[PDB]
Amino acid sequence: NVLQIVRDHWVHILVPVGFVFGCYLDRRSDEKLTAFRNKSLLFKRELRPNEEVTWK
Amino acid sequence: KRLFIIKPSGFYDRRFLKLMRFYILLTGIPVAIGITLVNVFIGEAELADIPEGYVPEHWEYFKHPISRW
Amino acid sequence: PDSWDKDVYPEPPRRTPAPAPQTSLPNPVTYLTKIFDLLVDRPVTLAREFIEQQHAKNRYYYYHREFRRVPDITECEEKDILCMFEAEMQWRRDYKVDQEIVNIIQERLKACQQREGESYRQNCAKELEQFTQVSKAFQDRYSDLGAHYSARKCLAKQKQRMLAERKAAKEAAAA
Amino acid sequence: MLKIIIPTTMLLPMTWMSKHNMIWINATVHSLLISLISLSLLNQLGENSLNFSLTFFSDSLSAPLLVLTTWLLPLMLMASQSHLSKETTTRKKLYITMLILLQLFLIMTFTATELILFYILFEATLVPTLIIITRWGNQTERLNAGLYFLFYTLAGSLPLLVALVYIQNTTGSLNFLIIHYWSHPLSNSWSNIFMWLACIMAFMVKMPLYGLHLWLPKAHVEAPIAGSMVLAAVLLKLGGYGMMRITTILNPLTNYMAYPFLMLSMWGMIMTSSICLRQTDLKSLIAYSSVSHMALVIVAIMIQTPWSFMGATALMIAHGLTSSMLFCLANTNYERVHSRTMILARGLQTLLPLMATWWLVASLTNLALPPSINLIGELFIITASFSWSNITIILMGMNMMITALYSLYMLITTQRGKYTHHINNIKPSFTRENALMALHILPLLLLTLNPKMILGPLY
Amino acid sequence: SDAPPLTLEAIKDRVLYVLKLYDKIDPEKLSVNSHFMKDLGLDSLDQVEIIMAMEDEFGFEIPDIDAEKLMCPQEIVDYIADKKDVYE
Amino acid sequence: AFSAPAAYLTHQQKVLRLYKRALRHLESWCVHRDKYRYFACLMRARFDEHKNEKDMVKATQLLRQAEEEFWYGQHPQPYIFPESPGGTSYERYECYKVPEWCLDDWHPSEKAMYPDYFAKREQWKRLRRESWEREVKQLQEETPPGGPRTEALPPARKEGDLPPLWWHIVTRPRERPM
Amino acid sequence: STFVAYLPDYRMQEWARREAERLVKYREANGLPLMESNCFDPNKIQLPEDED
Ligand SMILES: CCCCCCCCCCCCCCCCC[C@@H](O)O[C@H](CO[C@H](O)CCCCCCCCCCCCCCC)COP(=O)(O)OCC[N+](C)(C)C
Ligand SMILES: CCCCCCCCCCCCCCCCC[C@@H](O)O[C@H](CO[C@H](O)CCCCCCCCCCCCCCC)COP(=O)(O)OCC[N+](C)(C)C
Ligand SMILES: CCCCCCCC/C=C\CCCCCCCC(=O)O[C@H](COC(=O)CCCCCCC/C=C/CCCCCCCC)COP(=O)(O)OCCN
Ligand SMILES: CCCCCCCCCCCC(=O)SCCNC(=O)CCNC(=O)[C@H](O)C(C)(C)COP(=O)(O)O
Repeated sequence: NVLQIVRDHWVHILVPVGFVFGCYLDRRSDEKLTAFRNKSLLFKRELRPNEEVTWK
Repeated sequence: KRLFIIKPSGFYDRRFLKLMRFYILLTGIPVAIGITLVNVFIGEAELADIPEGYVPEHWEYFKHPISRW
Repeated sequence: PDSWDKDVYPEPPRRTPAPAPQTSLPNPVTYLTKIFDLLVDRPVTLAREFIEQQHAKNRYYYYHREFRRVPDITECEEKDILCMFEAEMQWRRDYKVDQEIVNIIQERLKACQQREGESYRQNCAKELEQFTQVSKAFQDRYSDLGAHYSARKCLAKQKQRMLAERKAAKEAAAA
Repeated sequence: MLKIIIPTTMLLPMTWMSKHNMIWINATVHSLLISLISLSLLNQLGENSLNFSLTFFSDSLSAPLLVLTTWLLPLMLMASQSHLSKETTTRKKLYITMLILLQLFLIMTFTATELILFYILFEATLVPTLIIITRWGNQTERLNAGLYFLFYTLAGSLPLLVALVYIQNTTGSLNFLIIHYWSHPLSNSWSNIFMWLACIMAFMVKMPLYGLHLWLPKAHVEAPIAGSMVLAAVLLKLGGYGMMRITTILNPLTNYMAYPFLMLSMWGMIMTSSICLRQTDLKSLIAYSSVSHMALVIVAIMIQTPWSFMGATALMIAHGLTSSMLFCLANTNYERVHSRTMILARGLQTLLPLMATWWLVASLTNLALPPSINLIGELFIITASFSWSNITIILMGMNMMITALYSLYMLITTQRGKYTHHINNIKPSFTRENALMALHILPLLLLTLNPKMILGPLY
Repeated sequence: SDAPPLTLEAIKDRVLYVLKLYDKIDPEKLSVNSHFMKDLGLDSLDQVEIIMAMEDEFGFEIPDIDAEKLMCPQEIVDYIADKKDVYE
Repeated sequence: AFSAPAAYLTHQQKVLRLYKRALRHLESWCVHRDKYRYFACLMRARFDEHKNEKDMVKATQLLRQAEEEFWYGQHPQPYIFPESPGGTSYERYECYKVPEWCLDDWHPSEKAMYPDYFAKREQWKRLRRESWEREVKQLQEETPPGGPRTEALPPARKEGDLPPLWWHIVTRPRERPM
Repeated sequence: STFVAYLPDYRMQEWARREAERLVKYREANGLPLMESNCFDPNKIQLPEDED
C-alpha cells in the first residue's frame, strides 16, 4: 500500500535532509577553526580531569 | 413588518476568522498551559556564587528554565 | 525587600504619620481597605504561598559570569589583530557597563523627584549633582564618537583632550 | 549558515520533482519551514557578530533582513498562485525557480564576509527579478521598465566594482572584519572624493535616492504581484545595508560629502509625498511612498549616529512589511476589476468589510501610528536629525502631515463613498487573500512587543 | 422606535388636507384628480406655493424639474409614494 | 431627479425658480410663521406687479435685476431639508445600500435561510431575461437614426411588454435599506 | 514568537546591570568617583614630548 504513496510523496524529504546536511557541514567548518581553542587570554582555562576539549 | 435586508455574503469572512482563530488557539493554548506549568512547578533559578574550583556550563548563566533549555 | 542591594538603590527611612481622627464619622477608606484586604490580599497571599511551596521543592542556581581583565587598546601594536580584537571586546563590555551605571544614576534621580513631592528642587540636589558628574564623565568618554565607534577612536578623543589640557596647563604655568 | 542555504537550494529539485497539482503546497510548506529555521539567527552576542566561517557571518543588522526574506517567500507564493492558474506546469515551476533563486541570492548577500562576494550576489539578484518582470508582467511597458531597472542599477554598480578592486589592492583585504579593525581616515582630496562617490552611488540608486528614482515606479508598477512584493520589501534594503557596511571606511569625508545627498533626500521625500496626493494609479502611489520612506532612511544613514542606524533598521523592516501588504491589497482589487485606476472601484467597504479592515490597518501602519515599529524608526531618525540640526524638524513634520494625508486619501478613495454601479463582478474575499493579509500584518504588531530584535547592532 | 411606516391612504388624506386648507380652492369642488390649471383655475405661482406647502407638510424637498409636472393631487401622492418607497 | 432634463430653461421656468428661491430665503430670514406669511404675500404682490408684461426684453432685464437683488440679499445660511443635497442627513444611509446582484454570490447555506424570497427572485430574474430582447427591439424601433435627442424613454406598448431599461429603476435598494 | 521571547540573554544586559551594580557599590562605598573622564589609563599613554 505504501509503494505508490512513497513514489508520489518522496519529495518531502529533500529539504529536511538538506537541513541535516547543512548542520553537519557547519560542524565540519567549525572543526577547521580550532587554532585558538583554549588559547585566548580571556577564556584560557584548565581542562577538567576527564574532558578533552573546551568546545567542539 | 419584517423586510429582507440585502447584504453582501458574510459566510466567507466569518469562516476565515473561525479558521484563523481555531489554528492559532490549537497551537497556542498548549504553549500557554505549558508555560504556566513550568513557571508554577519549575521556577526561575536564584543567583549563587560560583563554588571553589567549579566551572559552570554555558546554559547555567541564565535563570529562566525555558531560556536555559 | 532584600532582593536588591539597598546601597545601590537607597531610600529615606520612610516616615509615616499615625492616624488622628477628629470626627465621629466613620472613615470609608479604612473600611474599603479592610474589604480589599480580606477579599484580595489573602487569596493572593495563599496562592503565592502554594507557588513558593512548589518552588522550594525544585531549587537550582544560575551564576554571574566573570570576565578576566585583558590588555587594552593602548598596549597593542599597530597591526596585531588578535590583541586588537580582544581589547575592542573588552572596551565594548566596559561601554555597556558604563551605560548601565548611568542608567542606575538616572533611576535614582527619577525616584528622588517622585518621592520628594513639592520639595524635589531642594531635597534632590545630591542626586542631581551625582548625575551631573556621571553625565560629564560619560560624555567625555563616549560622546561624538558616532556610529562605527571603536576603542581606537575613544583613545584618539582622549589623547586630543589630554593634549588640549596639557597645553592649557603649560600656558597657565607661565602666568 | 549552511543549514539555511542548503534547504533553500533543495527547494529547487523538490519543486521540479513535484506533481502538477502539488507544487504550490510543497513550496509553501517548505518555505515556511525554512523561515522557521532561519528565525534562530536572532540570538545575537552583543559585543561582536556571529562568525560561522570564513565566508559567512551573521549580525544584528543581517538577521532581521534574512528573516524578512525567508518570511516573504511563502507570502509571494501565496500571492502568485491566483493569477498563474492558467499557466503550464513547466512555466509555473520556472516562476517558482526564479523566486527560489532570488531568495538564495538574497540570503547569501546579507551574510557574506567579503565585499566582492557581496557585490557578486548583489548584482546576481538582478537576473531573476528582470526575468520575472519582463516575462510575467501584464502590460507592454514591462520591457521599458526592465531596461530602466537594469541600467539604472548597473550604471551605479560598475564604479563600485572598480573602487572595490582598487581598495583591495591598496589595503590588501576586503574582509569586513579587517576593513573595520584597520580603518584609517580618508583625506580631503579629489581622488578620495571620487572613491567616496564610487563607493556610495550604487547604494544610492538602489534605495533609490530622489533624482535617481525614476526606475522604481516603472519597475514596481509593471511587475507581477510577487515581483512588486520582493522589490519593495527586500531589494530596496540592499542599498541601506551596503551603506551601513561601507561607510565604516569613508570617515571623516562623509562629514561634508553627505550634504547634497541629505538635501536631495529631505526635499525629495517632501516631493514624493506631495506626488502621492495627485496619482491616478494605485500602485504608483505605493511606489512613491516607498521612495519617501527610503529617502528618510538615506538621511538616517548619512548622519552617522547610533540612534540614526537603529531607526533606519527599524524603518527598513517596517517599510518592507507594510509595502508588501499594501501591494497585495492593491492586487486583490486589480484581480477583481482588471484595472489599476483608483477611482474605478469605490465604496469597497460596503462589499468587502474584512478587506476594508485590512486596508485600514495597512494605512494606519503606513502613516506610522504609535506604538508601531514604523513610528519607532521614524521617531529615532527624526531625533537623530534634530541632533544633527534643529531645522530638520520643519521638513520632518511636513513629511508626516503629507504622509497621513495621502494614506487616508487612498483609504477614503478606495473604501468609502458609494460603490460603482456598473461593476458587478466583485466576489467575496477568498480565504487565501485574507490569510495573506493576516500573515503580513500579524508579525508587524508582534514586533512591537520586542522592538530590540529589529533595532540593529547599535542597540 | 421611529415613526410608523407611511401609507398611501395617509399620503392622500394629508395632501387633500393641505389643499383644503388653501383659500383659492373650494373644499367641495376639490377632488384627488382635480387639475390645478384647468379645473381650479390656478396659475403657475399658485402651483409653486402648493409644491412648497407639500414640502413643508412632508418635510422633504421636491426638485423644481419634477415639481413642474405635479398638476393634480394624485400626481403628488404618486410622487411622494414612489420617493419614500411606499407600496401599500 | 426622475424627469429627463430639457435642452434649456424657458423664461417662465427661470421666473418660477427665482420665485421659489426668493420665497425660501425669505422664510430663512423670517423665522416666525406670521411674519413670513406677511412678507411672502408682499413678495407675491411685487412679483405679480409685472405678471402681464409683453416686452420680452424688459422682462429679461427685470429678471436679471431680481436675480442680482436675490444674490445680494440672500441668506448666507439658508434652511435646508435634512435629506437635501445640503442637508445634515443628505447621504447618511448610502453606506447601507447594497446592490441586488450581491445576492447571487451568497453561500448556499445563506440561501437555505429565506427560501421563498430567493424563489421569487428567480421569478424576477426570469422575467428580466425574457423581457430584455423585446426592450432592446422596442428601443431600436422608436429611435431616430441620428441617435436619441433627449434622455426620455418610451413606455411599453404591447400586451406583455415592459418599459425598456426598467431593471435598475425598479430594483433600487431602498431609501432606508437597513 | 515564543522561541524569540524566551531567547537566552546572550546580549549581556542582565550581566551588565549586575556589573554596574557591583562597580557603583564599590565606588561610592569608598568615596571614589562613579566614572572617570578618561577611558584609558594616562600612565600607559605616551604623548609627544613637546607641543611647541
Ligand atoms: C539627480 C541626482 C544625481 C546624484 C547627485 C550626486 C551629487 C554629486 C556632487 C558631489 C558633492 C561635492 C563634490 C566635491 C565637494 C566640493 C566640490 C567643490 O565645489 O568644492 C570646492 C572645490 O573648489 C572648486 O569648486 C573645484 C570644483 C570646480 C569644478 C567642478 C564642476 C561643478 C559644476 C556642477 C556640475 C554637475 C555635477 C553633477 C552631474 C550630474 C572646495 O574648495 P577647495 O577647498 O579649494 O577644494 C577642496 C578639494 N581639495 C581638498 C582636493 C583641494
Ligand atoms: C480578531 C479578534 C481580536 C480580539 C482578541 C484579542 C485577544 C487579546 C489580544 C491582546 C494581547 C496582548 C498581549 C500583550 C503581550 C503579552 C505577552 C508579552 O509580554 O510577551 C512579549 C513577547 O513578545 C515576543 O518576544 C516578540 C514577538 C516576536 C515576533 C516574531 C514573529 C515570528 C516571525 C514571523 C516572520 C517575521 C518577518 C519579519 C521579521 C523581521 C514580550 O516579552 P518580554 O516582556 O520581553 O518577556 C518577559 C519574560 N521573558 C523575557 C522571560 C519572556
Ligand atoms: C545610474 C546613475 C548612477 C551614477 C553613478 C556614477 C558615479 C560613480 C562615482 C565616480 C565613478 C568613477 C570612480 C573611479 C573609481 C575610484 C577609484 C579611485 O579612487 O582612484 C582615483 C582615480 O580617480 C579618478 O580617476 C576619477 C576620475 C573620474 C573618471 C570618470 C569621470 C566620469 C564622471 C565623474 C563624475 C560623476 C560621478 C558622480 C555622479 C553620480 C551620478 C550623477 C585615484 O587613484 P590614483 O590615480 O592612484 O590617485 C592617487 C595617486 N596619485
Ligand atoms: C429673502 C431674499 C430674497 C429676495 C430676492 C429678490 C426677489 C425678486 C423681486 C422681484 C421679482 C420680479 O419682479 S420678476 C419679473 C416677472 N415678470 C414676468 O415674468 C413677465 C412674463 N410673465 C410670464 O412669463 C409668466 O406669466 C410667469 C410670471 C412666469 C407665471 O407663469 P404661470 O402663471 O404660467 O405659472
